[PDB]
Amino acid sequence: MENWSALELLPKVGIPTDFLTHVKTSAGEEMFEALRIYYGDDPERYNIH
Amino acid sequence: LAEAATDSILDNPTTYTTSSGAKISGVMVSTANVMQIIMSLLSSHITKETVSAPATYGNFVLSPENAVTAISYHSILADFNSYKAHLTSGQPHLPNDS
Repeated sequence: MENWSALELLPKVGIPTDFLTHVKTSAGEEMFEALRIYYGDDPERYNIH
Repeated sequence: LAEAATDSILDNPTTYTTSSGAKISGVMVSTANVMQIIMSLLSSHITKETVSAPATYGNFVLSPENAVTAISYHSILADFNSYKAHLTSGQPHLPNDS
């Protein structure tokens, strides 16, 4: 249980949290997962690109 | 000897783990004689365990970014409004070997 989470500071910076879901739905969960792997966001499942 | 080694940039946390949650840190290799001496001398700390290891080799994966470079080249090279692969209906799809 974290001190505070990155999502909480998004409204502070000026980006609403619901916008993340907008991007996710726009990407389509296929290209989104491919890109999320590519950016190294999932250590359990990574390959050299 | 084990402590002095620096860790690697890549390390999958799910691979090479024992039956318990313990993570394997590395491997010691030596000739048969050295291993016999160690296993006799330090038998208390030695133990035989089952280890989950990668079943198969890793794959070649093509970076999603290089699609953007190709599309930029086509933007320069293709005829006026002749190129159409960059826009489509439905879910977007990059060519992949998954």
